[PDB]
Amino acid sequence: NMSFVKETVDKLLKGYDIRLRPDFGGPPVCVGMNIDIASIDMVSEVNMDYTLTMYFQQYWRDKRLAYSGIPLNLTLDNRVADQLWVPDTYFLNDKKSFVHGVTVKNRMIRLHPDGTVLYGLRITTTAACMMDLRRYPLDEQNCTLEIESYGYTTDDIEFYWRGGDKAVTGVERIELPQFSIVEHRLVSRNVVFATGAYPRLSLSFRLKRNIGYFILQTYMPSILITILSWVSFWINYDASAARVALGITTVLTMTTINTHLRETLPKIPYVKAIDMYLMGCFVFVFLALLEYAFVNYIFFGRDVNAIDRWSRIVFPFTFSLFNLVYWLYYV
Amino acid sequence: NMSFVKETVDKLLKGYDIRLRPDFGGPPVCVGMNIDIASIDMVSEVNMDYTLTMYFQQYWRDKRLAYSGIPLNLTLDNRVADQLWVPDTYFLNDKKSFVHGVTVKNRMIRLHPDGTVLYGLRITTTAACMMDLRRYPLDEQNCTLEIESYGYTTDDIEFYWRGGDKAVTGVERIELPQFSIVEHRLVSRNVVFATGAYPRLSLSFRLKRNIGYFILQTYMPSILITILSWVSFWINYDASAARVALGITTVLTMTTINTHLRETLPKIPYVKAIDMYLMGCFVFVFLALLEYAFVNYIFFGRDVNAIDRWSRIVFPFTFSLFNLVYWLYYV
Amino acid sequence: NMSFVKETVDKLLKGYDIRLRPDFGGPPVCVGMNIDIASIDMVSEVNMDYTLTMYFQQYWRDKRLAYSGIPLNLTLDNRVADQLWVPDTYFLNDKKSFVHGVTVKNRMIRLHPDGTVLYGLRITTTAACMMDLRRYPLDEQNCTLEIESYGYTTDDIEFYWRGGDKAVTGVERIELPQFSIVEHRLVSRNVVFATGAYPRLSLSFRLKRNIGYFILQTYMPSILITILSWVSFWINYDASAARVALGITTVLTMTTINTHLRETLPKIPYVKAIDMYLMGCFVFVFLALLEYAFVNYIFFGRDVNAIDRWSRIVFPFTFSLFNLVYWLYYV
Amino acid sequence: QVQLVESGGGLVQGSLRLSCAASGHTFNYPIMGWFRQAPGKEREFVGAISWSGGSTSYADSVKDRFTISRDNAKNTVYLEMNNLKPEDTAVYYCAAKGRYSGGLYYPTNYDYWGQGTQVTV
Amino acid sequence: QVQLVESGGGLVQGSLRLSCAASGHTFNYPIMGWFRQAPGKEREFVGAISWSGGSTSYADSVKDRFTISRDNAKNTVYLEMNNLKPEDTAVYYCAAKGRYSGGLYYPTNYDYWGQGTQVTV
Amino acid sequence: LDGLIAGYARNFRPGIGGPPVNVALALEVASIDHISEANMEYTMTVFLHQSWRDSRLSYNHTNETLGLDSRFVDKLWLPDTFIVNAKSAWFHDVTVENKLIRLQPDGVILYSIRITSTVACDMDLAKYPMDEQECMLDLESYGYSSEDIVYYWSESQEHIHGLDKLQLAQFTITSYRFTTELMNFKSAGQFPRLSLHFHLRRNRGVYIIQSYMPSVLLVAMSWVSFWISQAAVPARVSLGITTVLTMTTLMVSARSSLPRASAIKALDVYFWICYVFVFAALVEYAFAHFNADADTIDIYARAVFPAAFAAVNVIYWAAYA
Amino acid sequence: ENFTRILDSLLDGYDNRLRPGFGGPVTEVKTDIYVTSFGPVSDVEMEYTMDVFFRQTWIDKRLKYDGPIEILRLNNMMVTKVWTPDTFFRNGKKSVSHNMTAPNKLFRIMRNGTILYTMRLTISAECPMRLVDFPMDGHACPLKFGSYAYPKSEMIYTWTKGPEKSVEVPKESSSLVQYDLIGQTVSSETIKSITGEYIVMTVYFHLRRKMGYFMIQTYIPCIMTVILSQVSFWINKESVPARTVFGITTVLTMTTLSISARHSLPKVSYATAMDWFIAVCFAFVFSALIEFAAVNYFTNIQMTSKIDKYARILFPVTFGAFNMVYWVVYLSK
Ligand SMILES: *[C@@H]1O[C@H](CO)[C@@H](O[C@@H]2O[C@H](CO)[C@@H](O[C@@H]3O[C@H](CO[C@H]4O[C@H](CO)[C@@H](O)[C@H](O)[C@@H]4O)[C@@H](O)[C@H](O[C@H]4O[C@H](CO)[C@@H](O)[C@H](O)[C@@H]4O)[C@@H]3O)[C@H](O)[C@H]2NC(C)=O)[C@H](O)[C@H]1NC(C)=O
Ligand SMILES: *[C@@H]1O[C@H](CO)[C@@H](O[C@@H]2O[C@H](CO)[C@@H](O[C@@H]3O[C@H](CO[C@H]4O[C@H](CO)[C@@H](O)[C@H](O)[C@@H]4O)[C@@H](O)[C@H](O[C@H]4O[C@H](CO)[C@@H](O)[C@H](O)[C@@H]4O)[C@@H]3O)[C@H](O)[C@H]2NC(C)=O)[C@H](O)[C@H]1NC(C)=O
Ligand SMILES: *[C@@H]1O[C@H](CO)[C@@H](O)[C@H](O)[C@H]1NC(C)=O
Ligand SMILES: NCCc1c[nH]cn1
Ligand SMILES: NCCc1c[nH]cn1
Repeated sequence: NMSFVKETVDKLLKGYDIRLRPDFGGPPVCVGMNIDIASIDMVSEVNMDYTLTMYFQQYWRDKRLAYSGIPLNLTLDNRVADQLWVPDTYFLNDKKSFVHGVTVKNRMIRLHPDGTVLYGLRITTTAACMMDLRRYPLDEQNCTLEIESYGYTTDDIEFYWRGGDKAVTGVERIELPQFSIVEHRLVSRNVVFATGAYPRLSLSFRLKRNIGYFILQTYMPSILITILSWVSFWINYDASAARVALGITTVLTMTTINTHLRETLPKIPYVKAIDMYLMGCFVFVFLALLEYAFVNYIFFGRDVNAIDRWSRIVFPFTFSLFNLVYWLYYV
Repeated sequence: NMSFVKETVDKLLKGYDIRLRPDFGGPPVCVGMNIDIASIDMVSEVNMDYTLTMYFQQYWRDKRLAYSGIPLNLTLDNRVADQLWVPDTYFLNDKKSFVHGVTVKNRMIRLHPDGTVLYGLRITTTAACMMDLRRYPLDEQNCTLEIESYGYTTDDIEFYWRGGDKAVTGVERIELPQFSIVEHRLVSRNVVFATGAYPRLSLSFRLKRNIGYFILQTYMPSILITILSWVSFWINYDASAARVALGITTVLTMTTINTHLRETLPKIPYVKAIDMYLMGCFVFVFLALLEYAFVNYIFFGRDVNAIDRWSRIVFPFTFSLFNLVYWLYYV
Repeated sequence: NMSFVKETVDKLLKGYDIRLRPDFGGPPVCVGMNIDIASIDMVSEVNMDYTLTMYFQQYWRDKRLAYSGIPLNLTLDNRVADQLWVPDTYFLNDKKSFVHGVTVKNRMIRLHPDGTVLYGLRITTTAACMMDLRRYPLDEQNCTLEIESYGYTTDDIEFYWRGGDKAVTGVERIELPQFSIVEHRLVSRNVVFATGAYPRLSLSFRLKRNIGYFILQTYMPSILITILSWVSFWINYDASAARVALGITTVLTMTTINTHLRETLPKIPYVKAIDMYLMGCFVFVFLALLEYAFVNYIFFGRDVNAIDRWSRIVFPFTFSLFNLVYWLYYV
Repeated sequence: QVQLVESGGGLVQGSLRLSCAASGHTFNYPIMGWFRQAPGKEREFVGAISWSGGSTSYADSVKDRFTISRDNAKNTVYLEMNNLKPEDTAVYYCAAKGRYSGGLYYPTNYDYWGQGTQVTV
Repeated sequence: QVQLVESGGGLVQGSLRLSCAASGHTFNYPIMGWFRQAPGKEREFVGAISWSGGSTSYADSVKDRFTISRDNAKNTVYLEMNNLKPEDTAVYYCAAKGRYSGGLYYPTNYDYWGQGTQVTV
Repeated sequence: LDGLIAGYARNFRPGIGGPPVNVALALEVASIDHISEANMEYTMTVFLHQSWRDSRLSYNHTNETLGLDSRFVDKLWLPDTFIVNAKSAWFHDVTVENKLIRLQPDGVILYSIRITSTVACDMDLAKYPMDEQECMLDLESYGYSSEDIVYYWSESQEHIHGLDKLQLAQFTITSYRFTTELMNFKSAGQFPRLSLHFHLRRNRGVYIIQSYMPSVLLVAMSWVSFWISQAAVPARVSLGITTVLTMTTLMVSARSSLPRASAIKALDVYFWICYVFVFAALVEYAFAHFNADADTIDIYARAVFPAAFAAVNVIYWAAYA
Repeated sequence: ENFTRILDSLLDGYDNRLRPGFGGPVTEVKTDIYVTSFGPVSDVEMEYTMDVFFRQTWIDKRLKYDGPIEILRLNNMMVTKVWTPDTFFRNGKKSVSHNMTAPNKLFRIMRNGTILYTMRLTISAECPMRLVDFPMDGHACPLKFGSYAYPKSEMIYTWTKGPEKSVEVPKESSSLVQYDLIGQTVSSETIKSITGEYIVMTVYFHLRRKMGYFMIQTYIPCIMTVILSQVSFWINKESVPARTVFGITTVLTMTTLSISARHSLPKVSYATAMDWFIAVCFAFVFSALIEFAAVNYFTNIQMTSKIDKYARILFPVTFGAFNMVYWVVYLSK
């Protein structure tokens, strides 16, 4: 019965004008969206973007494509999409995106007897996500995907999440090592520009950075170097070579840790939480060496045990205060 | 009434010659430009370029496309653009640019009954921006986008900013961490080449680098190392191991800071402000060690307290002078 | 009069065979070249290439395109180029090149009543440039662009620089931070291959590296570390900890400077000038520590002031000799 | 989730300083707009400021008359209403705009509306 | 915003050194051009120099006669007019060219014109 | 030939509205490169062979198979096979499109394409570098459900897989497996999936010994201070601080050469085991120097710390191997 | 239409989907390669880039013409209208056909029907390497190309000139940085697959790495460092801080050198020759500090040295012995 199906489809496309939306000049065409999230491959702080792979499905009725006498849904080769009207959907905050092309264009067209068109695409998109790194790496980010009609206003087209809160599937599949997905939300609104009002759908995720890596890699070495710096205060004040060596070397160790670290992050003009911590730790170890200079300055140069004894208590206590204030402010 | 609209549009394009501009052989076609700045994604000192995303709209009248008996503006599928004349607009200082293509070519065509064509594109461009880094990182840059007709002279085409000072929107949207947009300006002029005079529109931005990151990351460590170097002058002159160790280690710390730093910047042949500062700080810490050599040279080897006492005052005072001159010259 | 112009152009292209060059079977077609250099974006030592942006114009007569009764030059939409014969020009030493495509293919076609075709392209090319880095960074390079006919021999096509020494414009626009353009030259010759003799045009530039950056970044730190190493010779020979610490630390500082440095350059098997300098400086600081071992070996272990006194003179003098020979050989 | 409290609506004929104090997720809503509602008339654009950068724009009526700026420390925006006129008699409202929420001028693009200081002159 | 002051217009029949001192945003205007205006005739290209690099070009009339160069320290350009001729009798002007402002030869491409030293021989 | 194309329905699968089309699949893995644990991906080049029967293309004018080029590919209907876990993929078009069509007289079609694909592979780096990873290559129809297209591994797949001939720089293919998941059950319905599972084991890391061994002797170098006398205050302090300085360089320089993904790997765990030991050695002298104002602490540290490091090595190596 | 009719007649009744001599004798395609440039060889990726003038010559009697001229040098777009061999590179990873400013394809038809079809291609091909002697190693990077769909019974490949003359790599064309092209070997093979049995033409480029770079950057500083560690032997035993600082910082210097060499080193499981040299040099520096530990411990228990006297001689000799063993094993072969 392949000649009959071929005839029916040929008839559908005979005189079909791709230039005109369904119901041109009439009420807007309602387009239902449905996303299946395959993956979020990457999240980049330095590039302020993320990479998403998804199955993007669009659902609308085109009465020009209605067919009778066939009680099936016709799955057609993806090349038929070039002979049909499709919505002019784009991702307003995308940086670079493509439809996968192996072994064929990852595209689907399914027609229904009533003229419903189910148009599916498999898309990888790099999309902008401005991040607030003031609390980094104890930060929570809101990365969105903004879906809009490019040229058709709300007079001509309308979007909705098909299935409401179930329109987006596969959020459980997202496996980012550095983030957990706390929540996702679906929004619908109209956005006004100089050229008119346009339909908008917004998918957003709340990403929460896992602290564990940073505690061990950046925070703990810093804490141990700062504590190490305090050993000087228990060393004899006559051991000038030993105590000056300890002060300098710890300072220089703190510089090597800092500079190495800075190859991992974007060139932001503001203070991250980690920058504030490392700057605090640097100041502590610097003051520990300066403490010896004061002891050195008056013992030989002009109580000495008293100044050391105060340092033995005041430095760890101040570091405890510093940590308390820091971790309360940021956690 | 879709057959009537289809007929009208078919009639418009019947015998339409894309090769000939509107009013060929007559007065120039006036093309109004209008930009909506979506984002400035990146600014690169090393590549001397920036990346802009915008909605680029062109506005002109083509009397060949005038239609009667339809009191609507026709929004057409973007593929109709291939059957129309459009201006041969290009970005003279662009390095790499593309029209976004997902899910369709991010392109709009809107016709008006009087033959006005509204042609919109969503473009991402990497565009050249020669930067003067003599004051880096206290610098102000002028990055431009130069818009020109490729092949049509001012005999054949003319550009204007449609809306004057409102032709460019979305400057408030630009969120570059490392820069603030101080100002934008719109210019119109004619540019003469060997092949004739061409219309030009220029959009420029004044970018001001935020100092905050650099004070903390590069300036403050340098200041603290230089101050640290001075501790030597308060140490006993008999503590040869201690004082020589302090001098060298600080020098070596200053080298590690310098070399790490240099992976962030372009290979410019001139002195940035930060290069001048780091070179000054290196000289200070180097002179502090050489100061000890002089003390060392005459105490043992051949007043000693006098030379140290002068160093205790002259070095911090000279560094204060150095900083005063530096920060006045550059701020 | 647009129907008349449309008719004329249609007539020109009716039965036009793109496969056959103008004057096929007759004397060669003379093609005049003309370049407007927009930019040289990048010069890479590591990739041994450079990136050029230019307006590339070709000038020839095709008697098949001659038209009468229109006293104008016809500027046609760039898509007409696909219906015309054009030369099969390529860049023999290019690595990767493209014609800019936004908002349209940056291409021009201008016809003249006598059948002269003016074909212009805006091209960005990455082109090979083998560099002699033996004198780096005091080197002068000769980077060329080699322009040739791919398939047509000099029996079928000939190239010339249109305007002679003025055929290439915009050399003053080139703004490479790391290089100055000393000179450019235009050459014309025939190049013989197994498949025959082909026309060649060669555009070359003489690039001169600016020394200033390298003096401050690599040479001066090296000089100061080497001088610093000599301080040891004025220190008391009983200060074993101090003098051994100074020797080692300077050596290690010289290693950190060297290894950091090597991330900026290609993996060449030969000695650059800078490699020779850094290797010399390493040897000096190494000999300074070995000098102390000799002093150490005989004072305690078995004149001591005499050996130091000779070192105080011989080391700076040898470094002066080393620098004299080096900078004379290379500057 | 943004909360906006506005204050400093006095009476003049004169220079005035409206203030607008924000709290909550202000990062997601980088733009603050000033509107004003005369009795009867539609809500009308006055000006807008980006929190980050202070990129400013004004309606013609208030161009070179009013001046907006901010301080990111307090999360506060101010409309400095200099050279007042009897046309400038309205309920001035503050509002927050999302990053991708459309044109500055259109009040329907804005989500979180301040109370609205009445200002009469 | 560039200011150009030219000086050193003397009288010969001979070697002469015109100088051209720039001040302001010279970075945005990397090219300096020399023009000359004879009484009556149109403004005529003489030569041009890039501030950065000193890439030079000359009109045929003055090719191998005149020589331009600069010093970036003072922000100064000089036309070294050697081997003078009675054709070289004009108001010599200095001008600044924008980076993307077109061909060297065309005075309409230039924005900031010096006063213009008269030179007669 | 040409007459077949004229009456050929390209938009429709063979036997539409009938039994599903059987598609035989075979793989010839040419090479596996760019196995990046930082990006959680690997690059694979394969010769994908698809075999199916189309009665519309059956011919009887000859008994010889028709060897057609890539031009004829666009004319015929093709299964919409795609790689599920592919981040990016493309065809090789030099010097022509690497496609071939073999049309048997019965109607069986042999469709072979040479494609290079970057395939995502989730890697658990908990045991890194002593880790074994399993990567997959999922293949299924994009739009046609089980009612239209059914995939099965051809009998020839067992012989021309080519995985044995592969030589990987940092891994060894310990085992490979071909699996058929009949019911993927996507949104559109049931989709048969053919998946190739190959297990990758890091090649008994010796470059890791190039990193492990320096840490092993650094903590041994810290123990050298114990044999040094208590009077040598500058010497023991300098040895302690430099070892910490040296250890810090070793730990952080690895991160430059290691993936930046936030995960606690076994290589990291060993570094902090070494880090605390050298840290403990320096603070051990602090007690020894302070309590001097004896060598018993030094004597205890001269044996407890070497024994403690041996004990923690046994716990570490046994758990991760 | 003197030549337009000739071209139309040849294209008329011509099917590009059928090879010349279809159903009869095999189509013999003669190929020669002119290497314009030999691009960089990536040891980390085990790939090399190369730009060539890939020329293919064959006879098609369907395109023979009778006329005044003997050779028809046609436009590059004529290629799509005629049959061309489906040659592909088996080990090629990413190959690009240049398109500036026109498709870089040559197409000439002789009177007898001989066709010369050349194309400028940039080829990135797999070059597996055995980096056990790195950097004193040499590799043979091959280039295997053959038909993708036509087996031996349908099409065969031959070298147009002699096997030595078919591939021409000028010395100036050598763009290698750290390698030297010793020579090239040209061979033709035959492989089998499920599709059929195919003719494969292979070109092997024998590349020899130049060790000048690694000698100055890595070997010399390491040799200087270990010699510097041995200096502490000549230092008096009483200067405990001086010798202790000497040993610890030389280890620190060795770590910096070893870390720096890692960035250039490709990531392979097997240790390279340079890795062994660095590791052994690391042991010598470590052993130097251990030597002082024995000296200090022994003199304090008893509280010039016999350990020092032997160390002053044995340590320089045993490192020299290692160098002779190391260099002879690797610098040879
Ligand atoms: C990351 O950050 C973004 C913002 O940048 C957050 O997105 C916001 O999400 C909230 C919901 O959580 C959105 O609020 C909703 O807006 C809808 C838009 O309505 C517009 O259009 C209708 C006409 O169609 C108009 O009538 C209306 O005035 C608006 O112009 C509202 O319709 C919603 O209202 C519903 O809920 C409210 C209660 O909240 C009820 O009172 C209503 O009756 C109705 O049921 C709702 O207010 C907000 O618009 C989004 N902002 C943007 C810019 O899109 C993301 O949520 C955040 N991500 C995470 C994970 O938190
Ligand atoms: C970054 O740097 C660029 C330059 O590289 C700056 O661009 C310049 O901007 C200024 C304005 O700020 C431009 O000056 C204006 O030029 C207009 C064009 O005039 C040309 O064309 C007309 C014919 O159309 C000729 O008659 C004329 O001689 C010129 O050839 C003028 O029309 C303008 O004149 C108006 O303003 C002046 C006062 O400034 C009045 O005296 C006039 O009456 C009139 O009202 C004006 O002179 C300049 O041309 C631009 N240069 C280039 C190369 O484009 C950017 O502004 C800068 N960015 C920032 C943020 O500062
Ligand atoms: C067709 O496919 C089914 C399902 O995979 C399989 O069971 C059957 O054996 C196949 N038939 C042939 C002839 O391969
Ligand atoms: N779809 C948004 C189109 C636009 C943006 N700006 C103006 N018009
Ligand atoms: N549209 C500028 C074309 C050009 C530049 N140079 C020569 N011709």
